[PDB]
Amino acid sequence: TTCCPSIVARSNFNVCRLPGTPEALCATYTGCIIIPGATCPGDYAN
Repeated sequence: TTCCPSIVARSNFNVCRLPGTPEALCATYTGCIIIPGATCPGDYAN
């Protein structure tokens, strides 16, 4: 599951993913994170 720290970060995440870039690369490039669970925390609420 991915979790993002803000709106901007999620929007940029989603653009990063359009060409098929691995989630892990899009995470370091945006500040979003990948977790094994399904419940994103309150500081990664977007």
